Amino acid sequence: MLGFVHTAQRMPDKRPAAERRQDFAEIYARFSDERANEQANRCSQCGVPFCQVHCPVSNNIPDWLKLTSEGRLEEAYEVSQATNNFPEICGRICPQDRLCEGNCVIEQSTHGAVTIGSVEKYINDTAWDQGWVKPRTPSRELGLSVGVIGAGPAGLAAAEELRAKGYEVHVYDRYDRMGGLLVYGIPGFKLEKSVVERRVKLLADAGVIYHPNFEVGRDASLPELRRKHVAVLVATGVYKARDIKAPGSGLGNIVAALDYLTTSNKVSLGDTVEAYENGSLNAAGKHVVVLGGGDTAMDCVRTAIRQGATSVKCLYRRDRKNMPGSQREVAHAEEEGVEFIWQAAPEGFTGDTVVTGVRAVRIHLGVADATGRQTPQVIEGSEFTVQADLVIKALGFEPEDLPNAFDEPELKVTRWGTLLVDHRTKMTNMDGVFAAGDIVRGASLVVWAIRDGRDAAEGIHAYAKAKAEA
Amino acid sequence: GCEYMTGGTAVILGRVGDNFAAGMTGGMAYVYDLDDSLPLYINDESVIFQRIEVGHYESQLKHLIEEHVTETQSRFAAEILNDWAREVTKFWQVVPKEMLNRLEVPVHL
Ligand SMILES: Cc1cc2nc3c(=O)[nH]c(=O)nc-3n(C[C@H](O)[C@H](O)[C@H](O)COP(=O)(O)OP(=O)(O)OC[C@H]3O[C@@H](n4cnc5c(N)ncnc54)[C@H](O)[C@@H]3O)c2cc1C
Ligand code: SF4
Ligand code: SF4
Repeated sequence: MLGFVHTAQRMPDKRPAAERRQDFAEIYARFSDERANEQANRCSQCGVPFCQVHCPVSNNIPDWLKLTSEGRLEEAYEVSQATNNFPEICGRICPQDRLCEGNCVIEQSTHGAVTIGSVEKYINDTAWDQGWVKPRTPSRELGLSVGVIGAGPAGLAAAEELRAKGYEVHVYDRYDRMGGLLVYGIPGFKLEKSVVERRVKLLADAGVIYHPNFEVGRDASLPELRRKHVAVLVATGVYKARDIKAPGSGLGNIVAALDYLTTSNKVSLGDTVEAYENGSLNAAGKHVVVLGGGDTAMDCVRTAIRQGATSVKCLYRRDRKNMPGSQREVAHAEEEGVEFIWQAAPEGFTGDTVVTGVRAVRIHLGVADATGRQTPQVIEGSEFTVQADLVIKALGFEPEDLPNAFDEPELKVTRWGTLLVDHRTKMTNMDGVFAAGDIVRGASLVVWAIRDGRDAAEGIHAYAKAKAEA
Repeated sequence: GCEYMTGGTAVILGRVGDNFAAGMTGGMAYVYDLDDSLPLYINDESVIFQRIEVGHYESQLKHLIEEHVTETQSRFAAEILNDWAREVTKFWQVVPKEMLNRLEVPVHL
């Protein structure tokens, strides 16, 4: 069942940029059945599977690969979901060209990578489409109160696992629509809002109680939370911003990326807010500039070209190769009709309380030293002005203030602002308080949150039983 | 340095000593100066120091430094090579006063 000698790799589908630039629908239609039999057969069932080592959740890929190559989709779906929760979204969001589909031995031999992500997506959609899906209710419910702060992917995964373990968990978050920033941060252009509501419905079906539209920083305090429950898991996530203080900043028509994204995509999907027409977050057909090079900037320029017609540019200080996002994303963006500027940084915001333009310079990167860093140096040779009326300050995130501000004068964090947890138990400095998600590691991916959530749930169960032993 | 040299090529990166190229007869040299302090050191009896203008000698020096950085894995030579367009103008070319008319390639425009 090796196959890859003769058959050639081919992605499922790709809608051209003619109709894609207008709608918010997906770009990838689902995968065909004969294509399923053909492309799943393409793998080599490589001994010592590198695809498993590099996968952050470490799920048994070649097993269901061979299965789908032979059929038998029931046990295939079973063995696929036995190890990784949230299979559809994790499969569709993973930057596979660098995590799992970037190390398949067939790809190192330049033959092409096995389309593992599409196989995961397809095997998890067909399985749901024919009712082979059920919640996980615990038999002989033990009965204990546990709380989770933050309904991100990590919190939801830990909640599902603990509900399967035999506990009673409560979900605290700040938004009305549960499901982490998946329903607010991630754009629908890359992840439609059906799978998330489906999975959160399945969660609620298992017997989990939600505490929607709360503010644990204001509505209550961590001592009260711990007194109400037996163990608490803080997964509040990161939501702060890093801005610049260039000459002429802080004036009108500048804004962060997260708010513009969430409102002008998700709340316009719901048709409720007025800032889409009241605020400047609209289709100003003149120009748009976006600072930063992370995936936030990529999704920002994507949704900017989607929402109305404009001419957009992007400014980034590093080079194309050190960009953290997926190179398929920048390829799609260039196909949509965006313009990129490499190795440049903004120095001034010229305007009259309204942004008229941006004054920027060009930098150069020397040769990397022993540690692997390439120091940047300004050139001064070409400092140019770029015309636009709105700039988007997408410069990443950083831990908010957690110890002092949120709840606890007794909470240990490092110089980064993030707190510390044990590599074995994932228990914080304070007893009964565990951590997981992106708070401990910083801005990371979804599957990392999933792995941390699973480990945190296991450690929570262990510690709870050990404490109840007395 | 290069005292009484007669033929070949000598590429030098960095500061030079005193009385450089004293009694030079034939050949050609290149020097990577950084502060225009070369005229206070070189001996101008029978040699002349100028700048590179012809693409042929530029390509020759480029290939020499490329092979050098390929050989010894030196990071400083790589830092020079990556900034070739900017750092090409700092190089001084030292040519004897005897090959002004005998060179196959015209050294002067
Ligand atoms: C392809 C791709 C694209 C990505 N795009 C983006 C992007 O555009 N933007 C981005 O930010 N990340 C992006 N990421 C990163 C990813 O979304 C996050 O790293 C990950 O979702 C972190 O989730 P989490 O479980 O740590 O919880 P988070 O998603 O970090 O959020 C934690 C939860 O706590 C809630 N919460 C926040 N404050 C409080 C509070 N005070 N009290 C109680 N609850 C609170 C939040 O509402 C949220 O539900 C992307 C990742 C990938 C792979
Ligand atoms: S990812 Fe590589 S090693 Fe794993 S099954 Fe596919 S071809 Fe074989
Ligand atoms: S999507 Fe995630 S779980 Fe699936 S193969 Fe890629 S890295 Fe592994």
